[PDB]
Amino acid sequence: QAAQSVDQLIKARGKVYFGVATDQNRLTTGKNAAIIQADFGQVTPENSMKWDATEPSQGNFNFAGADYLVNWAQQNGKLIRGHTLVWHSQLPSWVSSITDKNTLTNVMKNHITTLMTRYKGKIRAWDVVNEAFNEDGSLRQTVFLNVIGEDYIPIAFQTARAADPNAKLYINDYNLDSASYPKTQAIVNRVKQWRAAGVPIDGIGSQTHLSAGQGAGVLQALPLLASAGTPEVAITELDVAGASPTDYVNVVNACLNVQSCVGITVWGVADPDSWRASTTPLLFDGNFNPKPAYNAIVQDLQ
Repeated sequence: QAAQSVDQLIKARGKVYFGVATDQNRLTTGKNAAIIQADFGQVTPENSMKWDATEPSQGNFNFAGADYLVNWAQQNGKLIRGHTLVWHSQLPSWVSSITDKNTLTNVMKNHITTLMTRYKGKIRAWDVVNEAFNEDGSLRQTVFLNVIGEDYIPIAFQTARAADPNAKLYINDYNLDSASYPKTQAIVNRVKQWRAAGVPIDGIGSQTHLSAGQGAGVLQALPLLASAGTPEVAITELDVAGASPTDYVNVVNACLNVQSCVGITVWGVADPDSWRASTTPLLFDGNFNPKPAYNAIVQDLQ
């Protein structure tokens, strides 16, 4: 652990949290738990709340891993973001085999409702729909879009709101990191239109999986995302190839500059455990020591 907590410091600047992705396998090994306890204020399950983990056969739910994380978070005073309800990846074969609209609608609704009700009142925010857009701004042709149609997004959000009205409901995506990129503009336009139609979208989550030097563009992209008029935006899965302080400080400053940006989640603790480990993109190294980018964030926030 670092002696200076980025979560305490971002709270002192008026934000809600600075958090990290984790799960039982991380919490029981190394120094991950100690670092999260000391330095972070929020956790996102890396895998334990995805559809493959939680409903591997229809109506036969498995909550062991998810329960572990929620109970640990509650004992340790950390906020939770639930991740993720509707996504085309990590999706069991029994779901993608369904071709009937009524059947898939009911399965989707039941999956949403069951997960959200189990943890009712304990989850600050849910990524309800993940990675719904193509790069050109059209909607990604997934089993949900093909079988249910465009209405799957409204249905998912309305169902989620009913299941737990305490939670903030997010749409989450990647490559929303440049203001001039078509995906960025498209999600703004579609969210504006959905909310005008009464769909309960409380937040846009921007994953922010960056390459070196891309932090600068977030300074203009995040205000653009905020212009959709959602109550919140958040940086949800931050990592940066090369972990340059310059890129990390720019992303933090982008959130500081945007009033509706509630917080930042970094996508893991230590470099070797990153889903992109070959690019050493996190804030702690393989010996669990804070990297220059961690200290630069601390200095920026103080």
